[PDB]
Amino acid sequence: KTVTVRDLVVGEGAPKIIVSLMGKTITDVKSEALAYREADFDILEWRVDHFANVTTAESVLEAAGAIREIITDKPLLFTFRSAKEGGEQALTTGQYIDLNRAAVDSGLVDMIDLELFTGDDEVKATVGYAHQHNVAVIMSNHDFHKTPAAEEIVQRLRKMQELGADIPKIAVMPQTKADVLTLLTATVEMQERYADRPIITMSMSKTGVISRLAGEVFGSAATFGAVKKASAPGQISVADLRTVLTILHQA
Amino acid sequence: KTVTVRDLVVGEGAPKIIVSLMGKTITDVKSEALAYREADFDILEWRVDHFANVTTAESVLEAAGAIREIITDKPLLFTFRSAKEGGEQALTTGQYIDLNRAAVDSGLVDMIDLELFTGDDEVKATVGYAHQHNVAVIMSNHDFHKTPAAEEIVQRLRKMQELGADIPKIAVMPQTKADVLTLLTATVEMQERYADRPIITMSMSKTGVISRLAGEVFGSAATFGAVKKASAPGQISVADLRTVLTILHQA
Ligand SMILES: O=C(O)[C@]1(O)C[C@@H](O)[C@@H](O)[C@H](O)C1
Ligand SMILES: O=C(O)[C@]1(O)C[C@@H](O)[C@@H](O)[C@H](O)C1
Ligand code: NI
Ligand code: NI
Ligand code: NI
Ligand code: NI
Ligand code: NI
Ligand code: NI
Repeated sequence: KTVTVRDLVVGEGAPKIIVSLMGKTITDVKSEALAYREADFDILEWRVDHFANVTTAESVLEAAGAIREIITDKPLLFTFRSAKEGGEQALTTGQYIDLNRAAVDSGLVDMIDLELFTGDDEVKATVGYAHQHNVAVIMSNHDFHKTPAAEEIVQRLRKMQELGADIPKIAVMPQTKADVLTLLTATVEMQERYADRPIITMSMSKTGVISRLAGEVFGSAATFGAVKKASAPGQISVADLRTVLTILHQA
Repeated sequence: KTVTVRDLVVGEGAPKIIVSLMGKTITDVKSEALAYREADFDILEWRVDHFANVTTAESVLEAAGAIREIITDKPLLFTFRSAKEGGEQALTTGQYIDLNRAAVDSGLVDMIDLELFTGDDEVKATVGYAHQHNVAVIMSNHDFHKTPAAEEIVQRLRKMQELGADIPKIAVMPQTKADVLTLLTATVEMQERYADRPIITMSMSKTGVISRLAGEVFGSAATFGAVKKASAPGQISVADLRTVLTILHQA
């Protein structure tokens, strides 16, 4: 039903706020962590794919340690988003799995993101590896250009559950207003008929913004907001996001 | 596809906020108007079915006059919601039509609400009469038991346009979460396929609250908020409503 990471219970109450941190170097990461330190969010996602030379595990881990030193009371989600799913760089399957297992081993991260389309064998063994070390797994899938049919969105979320994800996650891009409703339809069907754990769903862009606010009623356990003044289309600031989620929760 | 009521342009920018004033006597009506001066909304709906002496035209017009003396800078919408459609009192078709014609004649109201299923002939004649006096017509339909199929909702909104409504309006009750999406789908399809003027849609109760907040993206031009108490299930406090509409508008 719920997933507890530290003191945070995902799948209960108002949806949780995730913010993404991007830095190319340890200095960039430190600067961002310091700017994020006082902001009101629940989970810090480190977008590792923006970091240079990720194949040097030690550099990555030094940066993870730096984040933990600065942001000490928020769960840390380690996410290498591959270029094929909108990320900044690509790694071989072996390198990607090695990177994630190194994060797990470090004891510095509370959760890792694993992409559904990495491959069943590798994904499932790494979920097992993360669990042995008390690290939670968000399994993810993204389509930055379009919205698949509701039935296919549900299928992907169900597959993530079958592969052992603690929290299935899907983000899709609407081309029309109807696509936003398609994503919400999939969220409702999944949460009502198949889900046995928290799920995260979102429809990107300004058009899909309602998907970031309607999680409590339709079934999304978390959403993403921005800390920076200058954000992107559909990225509500964390203070405003907290304001709206609280209004809906207390209504 | 816009309607101008005083300086307010409905169908443009963020959705407009309507609040309902409910008072039994002229004394209650004046007291509520005073309180409502301290709320932030765009259109004042007077729910005439809450008024006790509705069959005495002179009392009704005195009450309307009192509202106008207190709330001078907001368009006034005259609405007798029939018991049949979720209101507080029932009237014969003739009494209902004459009440609205009396409101039109007074020169005190900017808009009247006419229920779609009152009867085609009566509705068409009353719309013509309103227009002769430069009074706008919100044509309405309510289902407090269920959410008809999306196509039926669309056909009712289309019919309202055919009968000459300035702003078609429909409120339905969800029995499930998917029903909320059905209402939003009908809003989009009406907007895409047939709307040549603003429309107002809402899924009632707490379950449908998101429908009252997402009008800018899906096509609803106005939304109802509560000042002290709700005039229908699902309305949230007017200050919180404006806050959410603004955050979404800037997203
Ligand atoms: O990383 C994702 O899954 C995001 O959905 C990508 C993009 O949509 C951002 O605007 C979101 O804040 C987060
Ligand atoms: O907000 C609603 O659901 C309403 O039912 C909408 C409209 O019918 C108004 O006349 C009511 O006072 C409230
Ligand atoms: Ni609470
Ligand atoms: Ni170990
Ligand atoms: Ni396990
Ligand atoms: Ni593509
Ligand atoms: Ni604006
Ligand atoms: Ni006249």
